[PDB]
Amino acid sequence: SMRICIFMARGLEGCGVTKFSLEQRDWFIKNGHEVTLVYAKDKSFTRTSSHDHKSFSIPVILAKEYDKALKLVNDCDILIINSVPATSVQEATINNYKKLLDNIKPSIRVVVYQHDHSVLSLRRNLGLEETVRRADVIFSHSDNGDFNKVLMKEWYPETVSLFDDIEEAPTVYNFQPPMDIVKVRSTYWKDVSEINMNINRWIGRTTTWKGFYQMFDFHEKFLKPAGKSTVMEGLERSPAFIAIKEKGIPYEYYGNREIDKMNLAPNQPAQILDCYINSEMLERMSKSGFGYQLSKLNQKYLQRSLEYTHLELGACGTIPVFWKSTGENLKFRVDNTPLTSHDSGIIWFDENDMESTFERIKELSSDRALYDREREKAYEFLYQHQDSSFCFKEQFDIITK
Ligand SMILES: O=c1ccn([C@@H]2O[C@H](COP(=O)(O)OP(=O)(O)O)[C@@H](O)[C@H]2O)c(=O)[nH]1
Ligand SMILES: [Cl-]
Repeated sequence: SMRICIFMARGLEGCGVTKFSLEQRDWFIKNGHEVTLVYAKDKSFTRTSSHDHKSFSIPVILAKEYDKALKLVNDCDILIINSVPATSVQEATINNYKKLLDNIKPSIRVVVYQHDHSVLSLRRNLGLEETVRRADVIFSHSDNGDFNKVLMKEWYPETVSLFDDIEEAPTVYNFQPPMDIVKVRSTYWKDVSEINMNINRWIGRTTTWKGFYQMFDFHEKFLKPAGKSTVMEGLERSPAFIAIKEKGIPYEYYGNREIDKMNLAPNQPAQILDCYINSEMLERMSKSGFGYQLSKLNQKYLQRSLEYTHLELGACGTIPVFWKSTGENLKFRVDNTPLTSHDSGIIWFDENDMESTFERIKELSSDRALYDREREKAYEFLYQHQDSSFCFKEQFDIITK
């Protein structure tokens, strides 16, 4: 048994990094290790309450509580850094973060996980290079991602000066963001009779690669005309969101305090929720006929990692509807074959044949027995692919190598 310190130096954002950090903590504790979850409070975020953590998470102001921060990070055997300060923090924040890295006990094994994809996101970081150089173990979502192919080669140039050193780049291991899929099912799974087959619920946030435009399109072309309802949760307001109205796309927007105002009846525009509490969404999703996760990252960013919203759909008992090309570009953890090559119960949304996609949805909607068989397959498939029991063990073995 060891002491683990999970550190989110960017702060607790409430999305995938936070989710990963919490699932990571759960796995370590479940496996007999001691864990402290620490996050920089210097920068605040909108979804800090999306996940349950307040009863154990340890906030620290890097710019003003360096001593506190240092004592925390040096009180472990393994330090896991899941995020670094954002480009908008004050000098004291980033300066003290860099000082932390330099003063971490040399004997402590520092593990760095790069949870983001595009360079756009990656460059919005401060001190990532210094973090990578101190790391004893580095993880990324793809061998061909921007982190591996752009930043790493930039920090470790394949062409040195003259009086410097060649310094080979450190090894970067692939990883999948795990979730205790069994735990979610044991808490939210509903009997098929409790599910409203006419509800189509998309979950994510306002970033175009999450595929929200495709959901609006699918609602307009097939779901709305068929008398079905569409709900989209997690779309925060921002310049990207403003583009929706500018394009003339109809929708009704709500906050949690007005969720009871959502019109879930036929012939309505997409109903949008600005932000969601994870547990509340899982409850709503478990009673929804079909869940949608239409992320469409470029192939370079895809290896084996599905996202948490992908896993949540299968885990809570709805029928998962995923972006076809993503399934084609991802490989099954078990045998390394495309996710689409399996009879998984997952409906692979095809933008080039949405008619076929909706036909399958109507088929499952009309036969509760079939519906049940299909989601049991999806649950098992996703469990085999990315449950914490498998993935965190794989990562633990790599970390302790
Ligand atoms: O308003 C929101 C938006 C997202 N999430 C959760 O935050 C995580 C997001 O991780 P994912 O890997 O799906 O994508 P990311 O946000 O990290 O790119 C998932 O557990 C979502 O259910 C949430 O609880 N509330
Ligand atoms: Cl996050």
